[PDB]
Amino acid sequence: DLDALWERYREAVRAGGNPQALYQEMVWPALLALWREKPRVYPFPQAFAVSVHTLGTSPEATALAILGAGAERVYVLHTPESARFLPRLRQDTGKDLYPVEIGKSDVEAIYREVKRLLEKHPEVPVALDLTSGTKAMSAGLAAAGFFFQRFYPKVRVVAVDNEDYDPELRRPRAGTEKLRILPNPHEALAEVDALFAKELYGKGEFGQAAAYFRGMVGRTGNQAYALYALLAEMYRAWRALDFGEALKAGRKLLGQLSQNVWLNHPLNARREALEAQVALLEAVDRFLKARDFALKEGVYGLARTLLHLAQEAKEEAAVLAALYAYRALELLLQERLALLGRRAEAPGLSPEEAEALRKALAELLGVLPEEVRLPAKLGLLDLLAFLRLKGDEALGRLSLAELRGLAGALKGRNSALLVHGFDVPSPKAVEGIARLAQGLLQDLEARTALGPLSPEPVPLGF
Amino acid sequence: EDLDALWERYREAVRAGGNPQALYQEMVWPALLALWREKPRVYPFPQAFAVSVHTLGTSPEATALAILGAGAERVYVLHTPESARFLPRLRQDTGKDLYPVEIGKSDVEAIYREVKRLLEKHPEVPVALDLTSGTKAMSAGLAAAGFFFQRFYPKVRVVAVDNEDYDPELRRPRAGTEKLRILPNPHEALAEVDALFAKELYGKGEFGQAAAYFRGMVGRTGNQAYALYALLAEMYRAWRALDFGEALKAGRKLLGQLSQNVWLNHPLNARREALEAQVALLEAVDRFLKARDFALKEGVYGLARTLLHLAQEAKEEAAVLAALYAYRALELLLQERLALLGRRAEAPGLSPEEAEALRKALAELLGVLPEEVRLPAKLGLLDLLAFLRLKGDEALGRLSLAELRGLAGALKGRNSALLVHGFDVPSPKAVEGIARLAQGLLQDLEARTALGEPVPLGF
RNA sequence: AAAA
Repeated sequence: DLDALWERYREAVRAGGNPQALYQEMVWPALLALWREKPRVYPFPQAFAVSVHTLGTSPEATALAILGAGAERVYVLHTPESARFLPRLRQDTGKDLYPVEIGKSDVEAIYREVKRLLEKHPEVPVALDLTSGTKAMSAGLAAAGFFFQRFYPKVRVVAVDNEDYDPELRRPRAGTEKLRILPNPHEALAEVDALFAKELYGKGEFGQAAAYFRGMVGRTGNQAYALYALLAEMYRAWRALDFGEALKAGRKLLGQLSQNVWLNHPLNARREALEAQVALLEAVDRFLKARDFALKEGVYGLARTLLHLAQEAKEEAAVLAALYAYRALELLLQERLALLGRRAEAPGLSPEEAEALRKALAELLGVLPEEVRLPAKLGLLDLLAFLRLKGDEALGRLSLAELRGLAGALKGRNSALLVHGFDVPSPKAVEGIARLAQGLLQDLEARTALGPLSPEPVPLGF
Repeated sequence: EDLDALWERYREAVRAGGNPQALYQEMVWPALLALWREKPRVYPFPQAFAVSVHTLGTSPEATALAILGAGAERVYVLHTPESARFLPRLRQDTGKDLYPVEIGKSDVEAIYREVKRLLEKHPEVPVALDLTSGTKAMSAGLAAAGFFFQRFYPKVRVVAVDNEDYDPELRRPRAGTEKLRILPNPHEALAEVDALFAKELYGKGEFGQAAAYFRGMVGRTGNQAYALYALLAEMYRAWRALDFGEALKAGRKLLGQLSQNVWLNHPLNARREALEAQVALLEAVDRFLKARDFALKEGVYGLARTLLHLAQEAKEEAAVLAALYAYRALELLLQERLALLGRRAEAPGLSPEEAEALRKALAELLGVLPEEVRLPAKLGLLDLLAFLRLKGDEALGRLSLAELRGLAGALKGRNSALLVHGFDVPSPKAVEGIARLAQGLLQDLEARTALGEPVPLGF
């Protein structure tokens, strides 16, 4: 019917008939008629409120799309070059077209126009037709369409497909055009969203990367992102000093990674590190639960965690960095005190010891010994001077100048912004506290079943 | 060269009955191809590509131009069953080995899969995604894939053969006016994703990290709008960092920018009254921290409010942190009620009568006898509270002895408490009692200040 | 290559 008309149109062009105008006179009334009757919309017709169409110099295409989507309000992203075809378009579709002028390659302004129209019509179904117009114009429209259904699920990118295309006439064969709704590539490639999780993980926003991954197991039915979620949850908890949780998640990950099904999960190409880390968490959670400094591995893990936390907060959470480093030094020092028999909270000071400690503290804080009251618990500076006086070897290596600086720092624990007190801690002092804590940490590391490994996270492997 | 002559002759020939496709192939295409073999016309500038990737439709001369212009060593050609035919013509024109991949004429998911693949296998090299030839659905699939993977494969350039004169009747570019053009990535240019992440962090409290995203947003967008945004997140970071001078500096900078002509319509101006208020609070706190004078009720209130809100944020996860913030807020609110009485918690000039009444107060509270109670030199949290109740303090006096009983273990929670002197994540209800007491004292203090949440980002 |  139309196929006969198309064959006779080809014959007509082969007779020297000018193909633009000949097509408009001969074929186009018939094809336009069929579409005004039964718009060919491939995955059945869909109910659209607004359609947005690029317009190029084949307005018949845009006509087909406008009828096919059947929208009420119709926008036409056209170029200065294709503006001249709006009137005929309007007369064909019998629709009032809101025109918008855009460059023929202004991908960017196309895309902004789509974001504008979408926000003008947020809750209603929208057909973004990219049929007519340059590839750049369609790139704008399609980038915006495929990106914005995350936020406007009712927005559908559409095109006028054909099932037969004439390469000499550079037209579809009349009657073989249909309007194909196009799927979003973020349906069957939801897995690619992992890179966002990979990025959220790569900045250390573990809590967020974990929520992202749990979404991934919910979005694309894969359970393998659940293992990533486990790892990220582990790091969030570990950074939070929630070693109980940190371990719960890490153990769950190592159990899953044990299974035959996850033998190939990329996290396995890091298992030696992962295992080490969860063991650290084990060591800490036991030590935290035991509170005895005999568990050198747990003390090491808590000290290394605290010092890691203070290091990464050294510039943008200075008061928090101080908190972390002060607690780390107290830990390492108290472990040193357990080594030499005693425990700082109720050390048994001999009177000779109390006088030795008072003399050291005096000639460290710059007072006469008779000004010195010994507190019942050894606080941080008392512990420092006392371990020094009991011959703790690593602490011996401290010449009285860096010791004086540490004493100055140490009086800022007794009062600070987050302690019962008021002063924001000097970053010089905090770095000195952390340098001494780091030295003790390495001493301790030389002494643990763990050996070395770091809080810093294992690669996702993807 | 004047292939313009040839193009006019080719037009002359078609208008007189000639086949446009064959005639283009014999008159125009040789000459045009000659010129593009000499000097490929790449708009921004030619750029070395490891790999170019071209959708191919029934106009292989387009993908030929695109191949020549991108000059990539390794050339994929996405094609359809219906366009596979032209692969030999393309091979001849480009003199280049091709890596054809067959795809459906509307297989947007597949262009997508293919880009994911080629990019993974060539992750760290410049790759041009040319969407010239083929269907709008084909180019659209390549473009979606490109603009998306560009973030993670930053050497990727989505490119396309533009033309400065398109013969609508020949449905062809006029020969010579074509040019290969790096299309801007709109996702990048607008940094919609960096915004979405920065919004996520900003809402979730990760102010410093949102700030870094905004600062990078400036460079990706060329729009200093996001500089202001960075400043805002900057200030909130410094504020939660408890560095109120840093927060005040940044906030004032921001208010000075939002005062300017350029940023009258900046979306943060939609909440300017808030910002103004908050920056005033910043100054209040900053003045008070500089003076430690508790007549500065607005500074004391702001800093107690800051601590109480940090202890609200952290209680879910930072748990220890949440208690430290709560204790600090309570000790603060308490020192302010105490300063209202002319007394300093730090050294109470308590007369021997007050010492007796405070040992007595703590005895009755804790249930022990008064000489079990040894009064410290600095009034501790519970001691401060019992001394305010001693001294006629109305809000603290309105606390039942059983409430103070249930609270006194919580105010014993200090020390212990992993980040202080022990190993305890103090109980969420332990933190709760402190935080609600502090909330009451905070609201009371808020009344006595003439001043009487981070602000929405506006997107 | 501005309905492949």
